[PDB]
Amino acid sequence: PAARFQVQKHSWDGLRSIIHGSRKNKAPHDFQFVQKTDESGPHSHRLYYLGMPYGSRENSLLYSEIPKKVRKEALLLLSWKQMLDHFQATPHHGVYSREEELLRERKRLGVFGITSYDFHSESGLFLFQASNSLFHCRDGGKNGFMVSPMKPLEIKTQCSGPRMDPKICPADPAFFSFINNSDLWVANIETGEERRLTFCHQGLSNVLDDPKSAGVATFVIQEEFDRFTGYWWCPTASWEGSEGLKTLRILYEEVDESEVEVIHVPSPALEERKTDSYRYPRTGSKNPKIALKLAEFQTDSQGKIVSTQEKELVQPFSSLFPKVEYIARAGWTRDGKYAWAMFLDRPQQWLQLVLLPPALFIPSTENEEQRLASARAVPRNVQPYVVYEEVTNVWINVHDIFYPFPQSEGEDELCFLRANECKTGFCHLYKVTAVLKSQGYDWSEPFSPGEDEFKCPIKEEIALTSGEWEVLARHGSKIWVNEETKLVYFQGTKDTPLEHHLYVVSYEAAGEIVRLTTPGFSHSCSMSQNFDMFVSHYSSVSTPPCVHVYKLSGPDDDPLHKQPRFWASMMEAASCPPDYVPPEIFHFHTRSDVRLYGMIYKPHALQPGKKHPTVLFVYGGPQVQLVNNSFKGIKYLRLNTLASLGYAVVVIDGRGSCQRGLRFEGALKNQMGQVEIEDQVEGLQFVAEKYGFIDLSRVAIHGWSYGGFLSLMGLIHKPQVFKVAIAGAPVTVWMAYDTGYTERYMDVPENNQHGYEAGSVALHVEKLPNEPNRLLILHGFLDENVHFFHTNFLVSQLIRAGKPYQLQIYPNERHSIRCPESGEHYEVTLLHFLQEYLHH
Amino acid sequence: ARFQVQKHSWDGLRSIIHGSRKYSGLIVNKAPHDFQFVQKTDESGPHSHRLYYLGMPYGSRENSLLYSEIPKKVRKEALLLLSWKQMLDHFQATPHHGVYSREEELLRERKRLGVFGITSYDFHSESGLFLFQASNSLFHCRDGGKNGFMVSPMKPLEIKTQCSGPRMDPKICPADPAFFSFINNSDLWVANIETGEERRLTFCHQGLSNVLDDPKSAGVATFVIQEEFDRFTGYWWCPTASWEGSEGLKTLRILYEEVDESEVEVIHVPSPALEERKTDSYRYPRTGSKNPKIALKLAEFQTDSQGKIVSTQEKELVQPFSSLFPKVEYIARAGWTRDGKYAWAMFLDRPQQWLQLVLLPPALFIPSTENEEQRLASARAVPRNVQPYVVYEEVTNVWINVHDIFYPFPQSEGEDELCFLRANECKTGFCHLYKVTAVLKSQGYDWSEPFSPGEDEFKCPIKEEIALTSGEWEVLARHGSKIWVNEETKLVYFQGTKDTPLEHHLYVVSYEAAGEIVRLTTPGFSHSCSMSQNFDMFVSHYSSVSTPPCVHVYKLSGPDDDPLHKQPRFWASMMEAASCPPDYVPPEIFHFHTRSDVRLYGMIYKPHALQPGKKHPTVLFVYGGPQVQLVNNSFKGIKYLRLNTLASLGYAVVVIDGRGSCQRGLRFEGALKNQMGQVEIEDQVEGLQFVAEKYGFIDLSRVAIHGWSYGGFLSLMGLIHKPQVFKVAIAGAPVTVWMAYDTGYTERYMDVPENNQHGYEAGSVALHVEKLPNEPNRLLILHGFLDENVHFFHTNFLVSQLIRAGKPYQLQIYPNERHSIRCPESGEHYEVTLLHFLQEYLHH
Ligand SMILES: [Cl-]
Ligand SMILES: [Cl-]
Ligand SMILES: [Cl-]
Ligand SMILES: [Cl-]
Ligand SMILES: [Cl-]
Ligand SMILES: [Cl-]
Ligand SMILES: [Cl-]
Ligand code: NA
Ligand code: NA
Repeated sequence: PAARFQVQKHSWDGLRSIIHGSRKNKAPHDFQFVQKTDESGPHSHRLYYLGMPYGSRENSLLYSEIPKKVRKEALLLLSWKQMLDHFQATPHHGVYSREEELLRERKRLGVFGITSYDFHSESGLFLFQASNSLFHCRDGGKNGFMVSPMKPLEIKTQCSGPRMDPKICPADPAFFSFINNSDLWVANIETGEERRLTFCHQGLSNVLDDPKSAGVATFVIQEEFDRFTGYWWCPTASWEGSEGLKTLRILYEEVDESEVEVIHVPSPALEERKTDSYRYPRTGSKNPKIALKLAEFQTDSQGKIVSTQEKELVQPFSSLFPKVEYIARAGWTRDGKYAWAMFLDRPQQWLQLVLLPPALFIPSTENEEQRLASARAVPRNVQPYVVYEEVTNVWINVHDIFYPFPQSEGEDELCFLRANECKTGFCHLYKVTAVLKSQGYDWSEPFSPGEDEFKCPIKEEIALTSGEWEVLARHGSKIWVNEETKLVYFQGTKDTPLEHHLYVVSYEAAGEIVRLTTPGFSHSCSMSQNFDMFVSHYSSVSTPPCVHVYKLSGPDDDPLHKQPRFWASMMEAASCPPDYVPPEIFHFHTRSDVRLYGMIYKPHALQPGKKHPTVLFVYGGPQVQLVNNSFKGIKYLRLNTLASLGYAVVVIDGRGSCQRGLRFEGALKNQMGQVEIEDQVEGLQFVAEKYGFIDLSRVAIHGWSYGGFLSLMGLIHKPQVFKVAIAGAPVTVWMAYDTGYTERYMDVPENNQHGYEAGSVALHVEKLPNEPNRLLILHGFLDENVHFFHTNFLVSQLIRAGKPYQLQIYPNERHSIRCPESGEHYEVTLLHFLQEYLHH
Repeated sequence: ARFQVQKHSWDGLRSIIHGSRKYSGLIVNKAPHDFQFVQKTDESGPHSHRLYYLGMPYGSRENSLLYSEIPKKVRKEALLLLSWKQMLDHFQATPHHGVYSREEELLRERKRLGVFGITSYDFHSESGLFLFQASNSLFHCRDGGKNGFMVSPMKPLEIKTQCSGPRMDPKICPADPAFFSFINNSDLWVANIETGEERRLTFCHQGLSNVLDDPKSAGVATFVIQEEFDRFTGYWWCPTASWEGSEGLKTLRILYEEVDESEVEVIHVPSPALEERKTDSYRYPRTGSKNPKIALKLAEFQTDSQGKIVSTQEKELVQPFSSLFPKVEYIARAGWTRDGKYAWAMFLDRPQQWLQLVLLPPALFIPSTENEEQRLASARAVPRNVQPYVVYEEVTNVWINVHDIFYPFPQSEGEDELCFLRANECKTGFCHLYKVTAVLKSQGYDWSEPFSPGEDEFKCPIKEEIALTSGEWEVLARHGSKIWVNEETKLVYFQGTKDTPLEHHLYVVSYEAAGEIVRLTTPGFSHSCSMSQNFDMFVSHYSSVSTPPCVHVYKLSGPDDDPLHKQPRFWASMMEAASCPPDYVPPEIFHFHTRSDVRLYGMIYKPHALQPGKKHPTVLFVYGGPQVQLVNNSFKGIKYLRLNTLASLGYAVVVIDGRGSCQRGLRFEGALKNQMGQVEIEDQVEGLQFVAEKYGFIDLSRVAIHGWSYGGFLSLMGLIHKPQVFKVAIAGAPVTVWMAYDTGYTERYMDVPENNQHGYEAGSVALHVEKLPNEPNRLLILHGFLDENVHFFHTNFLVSQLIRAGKPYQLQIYPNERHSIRCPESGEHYEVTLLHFLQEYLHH
């Protein structure tokens, strides 16, 4: 038969040398296209973005000039121009305030420097956080275009502590907003006047007695709903009152975390031996009490803030919308006529999109007579409108795509584009027309509306897309709508679940879908609001990422068939290193006839007739797809390093993984751990049969977070398949994880005792090996996501069951290893564990 | 020539450890303790005494209040086993599931209490009142005195309260047992046990929502005082009543320490309810940082003839504590003279090289007030001849060990001197008893004038100082050791190491005509003794390396004209020794002289069934820090059974008491001053090499070093400084950075960081990780996650440094353990882990 390949044994310092030698940049992102309006000049656009070029040590604000003409037989590489002159945005040592540090963790930001900016195109104002403060600069508009970097200007404050989530006022760019000490503020950038708008935070010495915030996304909203803001500027000014003062409006979420459980997580300054306190809603326990409110302020001709007002719903949020647990998203119609919100129930099986006219909000007051007078003055024809409802027996994934069209005068309907997955089980674009008919309400007379009370008739609902593929509507994916040509641009998996592509379809006469991106790569695209050009950041399994600029070209009478003409490069693909070998993608059909995709890192310098020790690298949880046609060598270089030593590395996207529709991910509903391990084992056995170089007697299972959970599930349920498990930051008891994630997939513990018990690996330690050196646990001590508690509880159970274990801690790490020295130590530790204990 | 230990499966090692403990032949904490002898008052009856104590009898799961009857006569050639009687009828003292309040749990950690149930009681002999904590509350019962002696167990009576939260540190008022005191929410309270009336005396704690804005306490010993000075109370009853009110009222007095922890650094340690994922906050003074601000104050209250608490007063020193005593960092001890004429305190400076014993008359304390006019009136009224008296001062270039022995003789009226007994170590370098006479004369102070004390302010002339004991041995004066003084016979009973540093013995000497010292305990055992307050009998709790502990009652017998030569006569047993278990082989004690000619003691556990010409893998078991002696002639099998288990598998186990260890005088422990880590490893290696040469069965190529706390520190120091000597180290709860340990301990032995940068740097193993092995499987770190003494931070920081230096390590954590492993499942897992690590990695 086949010989068994033996990986070379190295000393510990030899393994350090291999890892250090193996490790012998952020592409342009967050694009703004600005048209240049001068016929004589050679540039059509300035393109603004964030990037870290090769010579730089941080992410900063950059621009490139897009030429009117390019040579056909020559590749233009655009110069990256610095907006900021010798400006360090990173604070000392890359040590952020706790507020900025935790936001960077929630957003998975690793790069130092400016990681976001707000831009007002008409004025050319840029507003961003830098150096523990707020800075601005101006380019374009009336001031003209810079040709060398400028010093940004610090915005002075009398506020104590961080100014978070800064945004420019759309209607009047003299104003911006920020959060300070859990309240919403505004300031005039020109005069330096600041004004507090909300008064939720009392500033009590005992923070636990001070549980309200305004304008803030709480922990579960940031970690599990991908929402990082709790306030939304009205895009328009209004002129109520006889004095002729200008009113500016902000919709905001007020939260009360009083009933939310408090946990303590060690702080990164280890020598201080202290914790930070978190309102951490564990599954089955209380989420924050929430409401939408309206903050208003008035300004005079000189830009002086004359007055401020908190307004609340004329009847309480909890009375109007009694089954709402979460606000997923909110915003405004472009005319400011309606605020809107996306509401979820606690089971996350029911979503409503609701219009809220500003007239439904009345001034907050302690005076009962004034409050009742305000309520009585709300016009009878003012109400919430539920313009869309999504219901499922699986779960609602929050999709970010909701595009309301402008209404005509006297028109009692709203037309909108909506991404909807629950209708067919695949996320698709629909054009929806809702009828807005006033029932007539006496808002001074309290009532208990049911769920259907404010429901709008649907006049029309047109599928713009259909089939067994997805429109991408999550984690930064969006649509772009050209109302002149009646085209919607979107990203999707129509060509293959392995590649993201840009497409265009008519929303007027839904028919042909045109693909605008190059097949054989996975694309991340940014479209000009003038629909004249777009950027694609793309890669393949074999080819490092590039960033290319395309001009949409051809007859204006045929907009659907505009050519994406390659125009210029912002970044050419790095050379594939000679010691990097891309993984190979495969697919197979399970015994139940489900198609699964996988990847295999073949042992380097592979010889026929030899079976190699194998690492099954697993994530396996919802909302992630590990296997796709994109470059893996930046994020997963360590898997190439394993293959270079003679390990085979296998990755399987089993049922529960994403980009395959709701029914595919729905397989794990209420039974997390169970179908995932069956698919991992079927995949491993398929790879062994097809490729013939897998030694099934020497398989390690390794993953982080959900992957750490499945590594332990593998050793517990399939101890004859998996010789060793290496479990990083594992979930070991689902009852210790949060509401937003755990309840979506598993229900509350009281409703799914069997599934919680079967899925909690710390309750099955009696099934873990009674042999030493089969189990290595790794965990960041500062982890605020999968708490170090999960590992501590697992260890407590291992001691009680009389089981051996190996443990490594990363004292200075949260949920991921960010420090290069700790990353190398982790990789050396893994190589050592495999060389000693995966071998017989 | 090289012995190989038999390799076992993990489950094989579990079976060996489980069998070793289940079938140990020994039982933990079976010894009765906290003895009170009461004479019986019936001439016809068969008993001379009732003996009260705490114990856990064979058919019980907890410590309760017990008694035994001491008979008037015993048969000479017959062994009386005293019947243990329950005082309390079917009473569970342990709270539900053995889960104590955070306050009681941490006090049990500071006191090293493992047993469940009643762990202490206060007793008032004249009334026969017992006062104790049980079941998250306060209970009492009465026996003897006016009530009579019970013949069967009684129900204890709960003391009702309207207080919120625990009533801690309860004490009976000595002058009037109708009254008792307790601490509630960091303030001093008193109550009438007969009427149920309660009264708050101190108003330090505001009860603010933010506890960090509420930093004052009264009557409480803070963290460093409990952990490093062995003091668990911050208040002291005046033993006498006074009648100075013009209304027929009786005044009772309590001296108390007020603390302000405002400037003390706050740290967070995880709570034992792991599932709550929370921490408790500690005012933890790290070395070099602020200790609490302290003052002695006086609480007074008046009672009427009905026992009603009529009025209370907080009084403070007429000049601030900080003005009168500007070099005082710590109050080590306090109390009163037996007549109540003076409060006294033992004061330490921050370097802990200067101790003062100071008398404070109650007239030096005036009413606390915000009214400046009333304060000045009070200060002007303090008599000119009222002052502090420094009656004794101890100064050293090493450090002051706090000795608990201070016995003031009551003064005569108009006598301007104080005679007292005092244990003093700094005078000769050995702890000895002195009879001292100080002269108490005032030249006068205007206490209304601002005060700046000179050198020798308040210092008393010493008229006489008689050494009652002397030599190169110690009177035991710490950690429970005390003297007993018979003022009728002029004899002082004490414990010491006069016969050998390997055994504690009971002795007696005259304080009148200091001369012959008589030994009352049997040589060849180490004794822990309790003397009757009538000096007619004593209890000895004793053992040897070969014989498990017993508890015996002795009668002191012979002519009343020759009290110094009263003979100890065996009377009865409270607990016979278990047999030495047959698979337990006692260690052998040896001594050797270092190359510097210092005598060191050690012990060896020989490999079981030793064959000649065989060299065995060896475990050096190490503590090596101050205040501990591992090597003495007492039974080690209850605490150190695991060392017998290692020897039964064929490991040699070596223990060395190196320089820095205790019971050898101040110079011997003083060798590690400002250089912790340095001399300790040299002595461990000299001992290991001595044992290898003398016994011939030590394989010096296969030596593991293992210890806990200071021993974990030295295990790492061994692997860093002597990597050719120590093949592997197992470091439990190690101190890895001295800058993270506390003021009381670290500054005593090492000074502050800013004064000893070189010593702190050299002694902090986490700053020398580049010297730890670049080979895997030579270092195992173990730590309790909940450790509030040696914080888990020490291990976390060591790991952080190991990662930065690219070093391998193995780690085990005990998520549910503080500084010691208390859970049997965790103890077994620890022992299995150690056996597996030695079998795989100490072998080639
Ligand atoms: Cl966060
Ligand atoms: Cl095979
Ligand atoms: Cl199996
Ligand atoms: Cl098993
Ligand atoms: Cl004797
Ligand atoms: Cl080395
Ligand atoms: Cl134990
Ligand atoms: Na999906
Ligand atoms: Na000593």
